[PDB]
Amino acid sequence: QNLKSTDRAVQQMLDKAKREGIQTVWDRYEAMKPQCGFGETGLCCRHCLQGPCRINPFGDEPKVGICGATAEVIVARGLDRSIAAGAAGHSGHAKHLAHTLKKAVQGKAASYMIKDRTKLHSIAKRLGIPTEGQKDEDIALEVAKAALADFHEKDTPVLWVTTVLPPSRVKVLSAHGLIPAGIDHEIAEIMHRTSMGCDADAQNLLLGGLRCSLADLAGCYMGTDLADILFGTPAPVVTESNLGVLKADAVNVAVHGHNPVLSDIIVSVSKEMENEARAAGATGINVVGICCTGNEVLMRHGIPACTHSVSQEMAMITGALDAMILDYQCIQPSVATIAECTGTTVITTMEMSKITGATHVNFAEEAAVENAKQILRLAIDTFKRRKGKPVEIPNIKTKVVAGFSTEAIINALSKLNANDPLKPLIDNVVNGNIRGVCLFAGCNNVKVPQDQNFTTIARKLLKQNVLVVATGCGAGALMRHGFMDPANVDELCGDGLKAVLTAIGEANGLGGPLPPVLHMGSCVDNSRAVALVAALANRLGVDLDRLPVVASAAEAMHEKAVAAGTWAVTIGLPTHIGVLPPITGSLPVTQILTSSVKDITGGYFIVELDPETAADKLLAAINERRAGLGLPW
Amino acid sequence: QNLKSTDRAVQQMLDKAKREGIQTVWDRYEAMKPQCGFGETGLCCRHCLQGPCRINPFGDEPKVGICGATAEVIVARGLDRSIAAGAAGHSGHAKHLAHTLKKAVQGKAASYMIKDRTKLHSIAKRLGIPTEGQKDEDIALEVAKAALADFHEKDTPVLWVTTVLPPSRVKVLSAHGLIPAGIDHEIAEIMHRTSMGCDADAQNLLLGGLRCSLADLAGCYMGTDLADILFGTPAPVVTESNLGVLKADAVNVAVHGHNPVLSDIIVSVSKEMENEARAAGATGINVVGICCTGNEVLMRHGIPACTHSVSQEMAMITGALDAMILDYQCIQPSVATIAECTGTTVITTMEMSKITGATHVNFAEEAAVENAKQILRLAIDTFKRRKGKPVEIPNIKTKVVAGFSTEAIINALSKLNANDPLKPLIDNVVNGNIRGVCLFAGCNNVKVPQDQNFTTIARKLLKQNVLVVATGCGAGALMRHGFMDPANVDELCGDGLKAVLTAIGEANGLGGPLPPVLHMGSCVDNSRAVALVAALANRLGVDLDRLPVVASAAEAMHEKAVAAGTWAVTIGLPTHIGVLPPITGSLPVTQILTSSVKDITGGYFIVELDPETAADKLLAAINERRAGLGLPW
Ligand code: SF4
Ligand code: SF4
Ligand code: FES
Ligand code: FES
Ligand SMILES: [Fe+2]
Ligand SMILES: [Fe+2]
Repeated sequence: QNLKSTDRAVQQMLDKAKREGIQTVWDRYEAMKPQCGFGETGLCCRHCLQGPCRINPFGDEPKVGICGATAEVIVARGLDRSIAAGAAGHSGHAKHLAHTLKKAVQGKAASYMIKDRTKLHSIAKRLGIPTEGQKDEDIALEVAKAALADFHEKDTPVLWVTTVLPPSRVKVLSAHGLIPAGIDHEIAEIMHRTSMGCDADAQNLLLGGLRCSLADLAGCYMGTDLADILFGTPAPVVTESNLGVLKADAVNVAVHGHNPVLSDIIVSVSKEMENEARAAGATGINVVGICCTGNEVLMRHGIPACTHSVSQEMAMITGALDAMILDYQCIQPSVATIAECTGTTVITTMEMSKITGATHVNFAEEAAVENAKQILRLAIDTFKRRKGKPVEIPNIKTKVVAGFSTEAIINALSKLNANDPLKPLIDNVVNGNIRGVCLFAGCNNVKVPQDQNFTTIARKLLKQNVLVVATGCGAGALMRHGFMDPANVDELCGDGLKAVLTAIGEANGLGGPLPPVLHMGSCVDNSRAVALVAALANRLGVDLDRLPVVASAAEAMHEKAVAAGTWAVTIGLPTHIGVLPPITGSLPVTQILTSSVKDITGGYFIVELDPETAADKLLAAINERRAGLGLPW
Repeated sequence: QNLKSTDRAVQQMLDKAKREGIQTVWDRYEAMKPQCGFGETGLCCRHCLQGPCRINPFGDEPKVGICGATAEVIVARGLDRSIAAGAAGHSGHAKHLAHTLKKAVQGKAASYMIKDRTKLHSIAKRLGIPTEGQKDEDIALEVAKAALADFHEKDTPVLWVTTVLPPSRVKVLSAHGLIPAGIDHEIAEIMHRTSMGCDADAQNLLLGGLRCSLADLAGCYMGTDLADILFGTPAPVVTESNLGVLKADAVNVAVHGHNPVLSDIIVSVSKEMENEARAAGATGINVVGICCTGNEVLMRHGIPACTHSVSQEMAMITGALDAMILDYQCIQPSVATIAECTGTTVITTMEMSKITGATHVNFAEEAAVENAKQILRLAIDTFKRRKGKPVEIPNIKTKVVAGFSTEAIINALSKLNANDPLKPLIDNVVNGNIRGVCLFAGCNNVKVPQDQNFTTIARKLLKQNVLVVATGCGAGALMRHGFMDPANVDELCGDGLKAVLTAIGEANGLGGPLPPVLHMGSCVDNSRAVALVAALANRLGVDLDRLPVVASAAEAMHEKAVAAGTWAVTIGLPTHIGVLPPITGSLPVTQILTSSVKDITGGYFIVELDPETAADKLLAAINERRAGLGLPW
């Protein structure tokens, strides 16, 4: 089972699933092999009913699509559509939150409110919305209206791009025509230009993709901003992760999907319903997290993380998961059929994301508490049905310190330099105690033994004194292997990095260091890493493409991960991807994405499936940035 | 060559292309056979980097996608993305026109103006924009602002849906949640819900597709509305079609693509540059049309149509095409490589639609005349280079009467009943002189011998007294085979239909009948057919799903054609498609689209590749509607 997942709790459940004849994502992968090479390489097009068209990577015909579309056009159009789909997932997420904030301050959704006034006012100031002499509710209405306005064309560009990057970076992007005009505007323009008989020049197509990736960045940053207003900016928390956070004697409820509008209410209502659960014979309601909505409630409330991404079905295989409460994105639809065998009640809540065979409970912001109680009562009913049944919860968990929003990191650093909090970090970059910064982001992928690339690469970078931050299921991978437990600093970290983590931790009243990896939150919270790096750039007076900062989507899967990798390149970062995107069928497209884009944005993709090699390439990229700043390395 | 195209001019150029070793779309199709059956059936998914996933239509594994996505989910998600892509092509087209009208009335683009005041005021009234006491420029600014506002969420739904269909139809659609909230909003929501781990219920997915198809309808109707304001509502015109409209001694300039913002200016400037062309040794500039932008200038100015859709490369093979002026959509990118062999200058004009190897001339509305002159001078240069070269223009053309906007049809009918113009048409439906109405729409497709389905089906329907209207390349197919020449009424039409066409034609001062088929314009002008049918519904006090009206996308190709077929079903029409869409790998999806959707919208798809059978099925659908109105048939 170690060839499927490096997580020992997942291995234990894979053995149980095999014993019980329950098909898993890994079994479905094996049944798909060998996968289509035209699709793997990007050399397939279905954009009109004359298709499907394919192109042989090498040899004889077919060499070109029926309409004359070349390999480079086909590959670029496919990639662009993936970027647009990822941007669309962040459009829905951020829009959901914008509408919730508007309803909250218009008196239409009393379960929601402004929890972080300071964040509200700082966002308003960043957008140019006046705050002096204004009620918070009116400031928030203006912020919500601004968020919604960034979805369409108007007299300004997308402000959740132009107000969040350094002016020098905005100027570079504007000179190449890459600033988005509107989030949904760019998504639609991609779908248009990639349709049959439209854009058919690889460079032109890929420039469009870069622009649409910035629409994805805007949606991410908007999502984080609005969630912090509504639910609070994260500060340091301690919790646990992995399947052992489930409790045989509790009603175990997983929140799974993405948006805190749902999960945050589940958390608060679950606390109100403790006695109702105890009347059913449980100890209480044990809310646990899967995927990004799990990360959201982990960061804000210390809700323990059950599992992530590719291994999500394993939480059900324990037999102890009473409900899985879903909103949208990254939910394997297999969960609805596995529920029949495992006893779990799978509940969908959003009109645009239903799964055949699941129970649907509409969740309206206006009736959030009422709807949450309905959902949780189904969970209590399900717990009652498993009275007396044996369960198999692996006794496996790790300690997780998290909650490192950018505000939290700045505050922690401020204990070393109150009026110039970024300077202690920069001081240690300059003196070599911190070699550089690496963001781990994105998914697991069934093609890669689960977590193997994240942990192999992180280990090498930490030994070389790289400050490692993580989001999404990259944070999930690292937390489940102990990388968020400060007890592992001595084993994992180079001496310079250990000295920095220790100095910061002791100045914040811990008697111990910060953890080896800083968890910066969910996938939308990749925007927090952008905020940190942009702040560093501004303090140094340079653009992001001069900073010793890199990113790694080491086990990427979702279209959202493709979009995020692309905006990482667009804002100026060397960006590793550890699975093959469908570009290898075009050398010209591959050369643009891995090389000549450096001349446009200063960033570039590093496609490398071997994680030891990827770590070396990421270190080389960091050290080249160090050299360009005249620093030793 | 008759197995490739039924057009004899195309056959002649296919022989020339073969002689000269020039590869065509048909050669590229042959080189693609056998095409992938997973793609043909819809049983392929590339929506994440764990793919590609496929499902065997029958037999053993694979049976399910890696994430658990079933065949019905995979098929529905693919179809939804196609609908969204078609909607996006109409979003770009309509948006282009909205921005042009706004610039025109803000004094920023003096080459554009309000040409149709009556249309402007009627649209304003339909939208609820006040006109009394307002300057035309302010009314137009309001209309342009309303058009742009329908792209995003606001306090009203998409008004280019809700104000153009009968209230009873709006009520049916609203009850099922199918009214779009915003054009680009729906496109993005499709891309979100179809991304990995989101919507995974076939009915839910397909309802989303129906809603997005209405966003496409809105874009079409907006495009027609705005183009009529700016360039004039069509009235009856006479011209010619097919390759013989090219002239060896003229500078032959094809306008190709979609938007009249470009082609309409080409037409007017070309007239201004006659002497400059005569100084180059030509007789003048001969502007000819390809595809929809050709239809636009045919309908408004009688510009002759050269060719359409699948046969577009053949215009170049004559050797006499000096320039091909492109904007976007349905342009085979092969044209840029064929240009090298044929001498043609291929010119792109839009930033989002470039073709490697073509010359790009930006075309800004603000500098339209200047840019048109630059483009046309390249065409004159190219004509000079072919002095003395032999050309082979097939001496083949047809006569085409066209320009039947809905306003033109109503005006023509008004000569028989001034205050109740639709009544003479309804009278003849009731008495059986007109059996029903069929709209032919959409593309040619290399899989179908060019025009064979359109002409075979049209012949059978006309003999059975069906009033036939046509748009796009369906109009192109019918015009190139004589169906728009009133001289063919006696041969083609049943006695009842002939009597009606004759009565209307003679009352409009022609001494002869209307043509056998009424050309209602470009693909966006499918919206004109909607306007006519909605007006008939309103005059009869019934919904469109009770009218004896059907549609046929007999040789469909583009994602736009899939979107149009879907909104035809959604508004209540039996809708034939003559090529296989990628749905046959899911029986549940096929059953929804061809049967159970009848219970939601009253429309349904008729998938039928044999055109004689398709004609019988369309007649059965018409006659069933007749029976439901208590009429003989
Ligand atoms: S767009 Fe071109 S390449 Fe793609 S399916 Fe259609 S004919 Fe083939
Ligand atoms: S979304 Fe599901 S079915 Fe599609 S490629 Fe990814 S794993 Fe396969
Ligand atoms: S041929 Fe396999 S992905 Fe299309
Ligand atoms: S397997 Fe051929 S279209 Fe994907
Ligand atoms: Fe996520
Ligand atoms: Fe068209």
